[PDB]
Amino acid sequence: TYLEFIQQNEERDGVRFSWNVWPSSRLEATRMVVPVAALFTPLKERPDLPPIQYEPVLCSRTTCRAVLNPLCQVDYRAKLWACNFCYQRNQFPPSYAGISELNQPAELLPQFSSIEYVVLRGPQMPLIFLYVVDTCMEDEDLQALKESMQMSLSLLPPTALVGLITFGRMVQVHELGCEGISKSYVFRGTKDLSAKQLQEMLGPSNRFLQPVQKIDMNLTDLLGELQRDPWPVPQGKRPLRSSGVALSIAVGLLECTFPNTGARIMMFIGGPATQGPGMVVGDELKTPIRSWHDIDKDNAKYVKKGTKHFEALANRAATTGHVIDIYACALDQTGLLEMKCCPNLTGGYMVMGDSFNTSLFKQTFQRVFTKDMHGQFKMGFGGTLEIKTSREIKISGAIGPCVSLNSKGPCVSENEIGTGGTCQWKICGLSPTTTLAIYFEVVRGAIQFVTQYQHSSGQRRIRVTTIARNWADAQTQIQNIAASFDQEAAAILMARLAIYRAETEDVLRWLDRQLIRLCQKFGEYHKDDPSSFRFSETFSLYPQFMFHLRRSSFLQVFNNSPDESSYYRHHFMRQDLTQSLIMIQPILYAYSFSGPPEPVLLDSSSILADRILLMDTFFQILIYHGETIAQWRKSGYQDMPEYENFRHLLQAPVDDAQEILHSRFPMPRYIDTEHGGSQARFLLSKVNDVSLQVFMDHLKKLAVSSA
Amino acid sequence: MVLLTMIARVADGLPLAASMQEDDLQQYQSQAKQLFRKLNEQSPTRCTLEAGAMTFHYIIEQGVCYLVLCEAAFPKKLAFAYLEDLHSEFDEQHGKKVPTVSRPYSFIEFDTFIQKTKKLYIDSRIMVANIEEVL
Amino acid sequence: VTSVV
Amino acid sequence: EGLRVVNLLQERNMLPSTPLKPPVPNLHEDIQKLNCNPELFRCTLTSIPQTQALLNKAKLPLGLLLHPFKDLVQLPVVTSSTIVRCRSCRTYINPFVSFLDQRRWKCNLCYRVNDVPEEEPHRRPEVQNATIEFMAPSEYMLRPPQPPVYLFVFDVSHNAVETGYLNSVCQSLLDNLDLLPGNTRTKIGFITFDSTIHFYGLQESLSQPQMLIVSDIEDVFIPMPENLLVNLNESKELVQDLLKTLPQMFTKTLETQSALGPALQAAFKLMSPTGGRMSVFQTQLPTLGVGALKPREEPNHRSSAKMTPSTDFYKKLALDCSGQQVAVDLFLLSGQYSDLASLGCISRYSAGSVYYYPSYHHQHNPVQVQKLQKELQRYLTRKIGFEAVMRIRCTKGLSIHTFHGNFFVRSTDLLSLPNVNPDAGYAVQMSVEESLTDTQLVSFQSALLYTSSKGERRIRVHTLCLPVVSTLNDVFLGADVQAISGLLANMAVDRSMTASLSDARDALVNAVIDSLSAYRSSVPGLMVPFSLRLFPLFVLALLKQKSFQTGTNARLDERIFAMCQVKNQPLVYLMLTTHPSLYRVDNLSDEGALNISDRTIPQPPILQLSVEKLSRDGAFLMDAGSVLMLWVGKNCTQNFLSQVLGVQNYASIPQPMTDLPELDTPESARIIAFISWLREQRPFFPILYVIADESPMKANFLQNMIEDRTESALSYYEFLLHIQQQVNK
Ligand SMILES: [Zn+2]
Ligand SMILES: [Zn+2]
Repeated sequence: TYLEFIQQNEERDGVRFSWNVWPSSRLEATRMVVPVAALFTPLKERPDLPPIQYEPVLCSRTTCRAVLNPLCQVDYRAKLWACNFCYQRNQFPPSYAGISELNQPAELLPQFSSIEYVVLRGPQMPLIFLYVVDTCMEDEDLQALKESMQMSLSLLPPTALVGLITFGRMVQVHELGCEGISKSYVFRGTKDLSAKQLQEMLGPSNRFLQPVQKIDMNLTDLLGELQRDPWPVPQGKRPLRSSGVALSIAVGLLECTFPNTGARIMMFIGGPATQGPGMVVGDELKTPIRSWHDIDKDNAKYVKKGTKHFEALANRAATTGHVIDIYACALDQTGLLEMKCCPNLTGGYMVMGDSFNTSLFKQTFQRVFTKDMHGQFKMGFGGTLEIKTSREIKISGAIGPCVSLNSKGPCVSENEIGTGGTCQWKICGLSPTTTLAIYFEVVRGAIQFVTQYQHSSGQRRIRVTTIARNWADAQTQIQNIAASFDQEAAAILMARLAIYRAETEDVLRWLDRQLIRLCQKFGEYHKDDPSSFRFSETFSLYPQFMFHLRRSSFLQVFNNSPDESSYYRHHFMRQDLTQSLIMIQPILYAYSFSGPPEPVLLDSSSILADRILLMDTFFQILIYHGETIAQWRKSGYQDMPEYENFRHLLQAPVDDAQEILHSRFPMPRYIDTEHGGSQARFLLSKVNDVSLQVFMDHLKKLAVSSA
Repeated sequence: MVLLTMIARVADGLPLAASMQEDDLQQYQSQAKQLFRKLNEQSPTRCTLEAGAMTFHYIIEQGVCYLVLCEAAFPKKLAFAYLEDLHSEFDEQHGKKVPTVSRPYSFIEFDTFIQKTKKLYIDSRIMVANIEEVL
Repeated sequence: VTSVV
Repeated sequence: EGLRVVNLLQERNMLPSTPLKPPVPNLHEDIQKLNCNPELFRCTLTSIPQTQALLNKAKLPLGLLLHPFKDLVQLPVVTSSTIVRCRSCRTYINPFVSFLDQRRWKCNLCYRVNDVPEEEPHRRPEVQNATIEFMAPSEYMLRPPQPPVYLFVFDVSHNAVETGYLNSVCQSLLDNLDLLPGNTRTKIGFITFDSTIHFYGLQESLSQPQMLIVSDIEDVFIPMPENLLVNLNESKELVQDLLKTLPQMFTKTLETQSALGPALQAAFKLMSPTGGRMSVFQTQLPTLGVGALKPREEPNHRSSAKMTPSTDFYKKLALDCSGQQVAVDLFLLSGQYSDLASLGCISRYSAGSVYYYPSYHHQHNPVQVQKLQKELQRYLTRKIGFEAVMRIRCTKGLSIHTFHGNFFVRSTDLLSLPNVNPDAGYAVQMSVEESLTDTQLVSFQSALLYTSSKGERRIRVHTLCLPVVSTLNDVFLGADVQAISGLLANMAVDRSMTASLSDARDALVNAVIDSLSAYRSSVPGLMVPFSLRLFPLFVLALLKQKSFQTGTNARLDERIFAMCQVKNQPLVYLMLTTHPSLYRVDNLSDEGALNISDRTIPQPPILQLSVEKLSRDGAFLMDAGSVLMLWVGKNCTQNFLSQVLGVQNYASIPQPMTDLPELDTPESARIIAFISWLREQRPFFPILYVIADESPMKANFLQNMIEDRTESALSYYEFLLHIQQQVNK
């Protein structure tokens, strides 16, 4: 079963290809409508593989150096193995002299196509956490932020290093643990500093980065005593908030102290940057923060200059190997658009809300520090992804949270896509859900993913995934290829390409031309007869995924603020397939007396009066009460013991909502609305050129017409 | 915004208490002393005077004038509420000693209450005339 | 600077 | 008295055994009984020469020395609704005006007739007191009276931490926190600095003070708007906790460089909005940032007279402080060269004062430890005036042309005094611009407008009246030898900076030559008038003082600090330092001022400063003003050792002896009575050390024997012989 094949391969290898049978010829490789690409999850969790405390065995060929994998032909009599990439024959290392057929190494068993090694040779480096705290916010917001930071401090490993940087009009770098005084280095938030300058001005641990077990008591007291920025805010003015200099001072601090080691720069902002490099809006309250409409008419003089400042900090932190998180809570826009490259280039998180004093932010912030079945954070640091392919395969590029290492080889393709021109990428921060998208090109086929990263325990680890897909038989080329089409993976991989072009500017024109092309090659139709058009079960859902994608908030940036568009795209560019489909096409469940909860179509015809709907959009959990149920619930029938069945109906969507309102890392916003309610708009906009029915008729007309 | 504050006996313009922090001041402290000289028993008890980019506000209670200067963009509603807080406190503490003192600034130590009241207004967290006509 | 002293 | 002529070669014992009293101006009995106290205001020539030509013939400098803010026994305070002043030259009505129509008074400085306001007018206190204080009205102030603001700036480099000065300074502040002049408006702040600049925030809402490090040395700023300069009354507990914590913060410091300049720039910005007193404590050469100073090699006894500031940074900064009513006091506790010749400018031009503690160390130098403690006690508790201007007026025809002291001379001879302290002395040189043929009396009036520590504008006015004479003899008969010596020392200091030390020394010798040669050409030996019988003695003492001495092992900062004292101390302490009083104190007896109720107070005779007047069989006390040194002879009597020193033999007198014991012997009671009497006559507590033993390698006691010859200077007799050779050349 091809579905069982796709399911078991993502469970084992954390990968999903657009095509599982690849073009064996050059004539069919160029003619592929959707490129051969892979949704790859390097640190995907699975039912307990034993970590292999072995140095990975390598092909003794200079260029290749691939890892011993189940595709290698072995010879247990002659103690030799042949590399499946370069055909080199290798001798086994001394520690493998005793291997036999009835007791062979794990990396050769097919169940271990994806496997993790532990490299224990150097002394382990402590983790590093740098708090960068805005003080230009209301007391209730700041007090809640202080408590959230104090809570996170009680979760950190005893050996991890911590430092504190607070900012407002000035930037303060706190020297922790000084006794009886508590000193800090104050800098103007008006000019930037380089790492070198900051090192000379400031003069394994530091004065500024101390181990938790040595400093957790003093830091807890310091975080407790943090107060507002002492500088008054005159009437009709915004506070002077030097976000750009504070972030650059945090980046420069770690750059000259612990370069090339896992560190987390966690920045908490309560508003936009109003002073200094990186400025997003002026200090005049009469001037609103720029909107998307303000962007398209050149009425935003801070955007391009502010974006450039944070792109320089993003590449600085990513070259050094450090992570940048942005936790932004305010009632107005905060500038995520200009700062998005810091958590995007690094593997950092982007959390946005209305206020730090909510369950939404507090619960989202503590899920950052979720541990696994050993008390260890689900974080990885300094991830180096290296992809080794067969000679017939070349890597076009990657789209996702990563940076290029600019390493060359015969696996690099001239056609670069996203972050291309390399067979190596650095991912400063990965989680078990981090999902990259690697686009390939043809010029059993094999590809090997080698991800070296620093575990939250400090252990150096190497995850090796080796997959193989069949070359299409020449006598049944396009038929075997058509049967191996992953319509869900291809939609997300094409969506990744579409979002990347809009965010680096029409994109809908490219998305339509490929949908129509895919219909003509893999559909069934008589010429100039739209009603004759059919799609096999393999392709039937692709147009619907394409309909919701082109109308989504990922490509229709208006009706949202620029910060919201950058937040939505940020999380889509990192998620696996399952969550990505939910973003593009929210799932809808229906609740009524006439049966158990059932999934229903995202169309206005699903909005019934005697039904409760639960819509999950990934960012939102929405419960809609129909007009009949709304009146029944406004009446008071629930409290009466006669209608305990009406209690089940009102609590059934709430219960199902609670479960997913805990696993999701960016905790979704919860909405309890009904017919006539204001918040019912979110359901009416995701639901229903115009409608899907009209959209399909237009597609069939063009598919059966010109090529 | 920012300002200057003065308390003076209306009869002779004798200064009673003030408060000034620069880091100009000379042109508007002079204009303030002109007003104190002009004010008498027939002057309006509550007034606002326009000084271009700056704006004076005063009240007169018990022969004592409470004057404040601020940039023209400071809320007129808050300028008079600041003068009432000073007047109620000053009249309570020294209201009965005012018509007897003869030294200038016989209540310098009222500086303390002024600046602590002042900081509760320049932090968001009746009549109108021209000062140049009156002078 | 000028003074009355 | 004495119109008699004196031959200095046959006397040689000219120094009187009793203290020198200032000359009485030859005025009418009723005019003189109102004259200003000569400790506050005195002239080099009590008989003013009528013309400039007569003044030039006398070859003596004409000038005034004044101590205007001196602590007084009684001060008449006039609170009049109007200050009566002359309509033309703004002279305050004073006892030396002329009433004619009884409703009209004639100004004694410009002769303009004025009208007396409806407010026996000659019985008014303004006409009965030469020294008086006025309450100033609103026209005498540019802004509301400023509060008291005390900012303390401490060097915390590695050298400074090693000296341990920070401990006693913080302890003195704690002990004297309630004695700081001021009321509830008093503000206080603190800054430490090394290679960076450290502020200190003090809020009752926080567990502990906050140290805010400004590291941008090229671009200093104020890190916090509030809570750096805090109200002392409210935040008393917060200030006290900081003074107890500061000495413990920099114990293991490795910072060796000091950015004094940028720290003073930051301290200036912090005090700019209000003004006040800045107390700077520095221990080494500034070597980092603006105001850095190059090292210099110290001179030895071998280098000739081959002084000035190395930069104008601290002079410019001092002028910026003066404009914002900020005075800067400098405490230099350096063990090596620190270029005081450049650092002193921060205090000269801001009306501050400098204090020098050479080789200060908490363990190794106990004398400087106690000297700093006593000077800090006076410095923190004495009265203070803020944002002060002083004007000095004199009768038409007389013109001040050169000012001396710590201030900034504004246009039209206004003296800007960001602070005024009761221990400061000033000097002025004048000339006869128009012949005084009209009058027979001329007056001099100093007016000090200032803000008291209670926020009250006040004017202190002193008026001096002197007669005018027209003969050379009358000029000489009225000469004040001490005042002339003081003015010449201030002129020789300026000559050192302007020309050289050689020219300064020569002009001091030439002033004695030219004065007595002019006296000679208007009458065998060396003939001087009675009033100038000590003129060569005091000038010789001036030339052997640390300010002008030559062939000594004196170091750069020592000499500059000696000149800073010449420019800043009152006349009496310049005389006490230059020519200390020497007494024999092992044989005291009660012919003393035994009048003071229950105390006897011996009055031993003053001795001439020569080793010939000493004796190995006794003990001698030297009052140098700021210090008392009790030298004990090697063959001293057993009575003095056991009954005064509390010691059984000369060998067991402790090497550094910080003071005498108060034993239960009548000999001890006599010497404690005599020392207590000396100290009550001044306010900076002079430390007494008896450590001057024949072998304590600290017998610089002998350096004050200014009459004896040395390997690099003349004796008093040799000096007299050189004067006579040049007088009749
Ligand atoms: Zn190989
Ligand atoms: Zn006159």
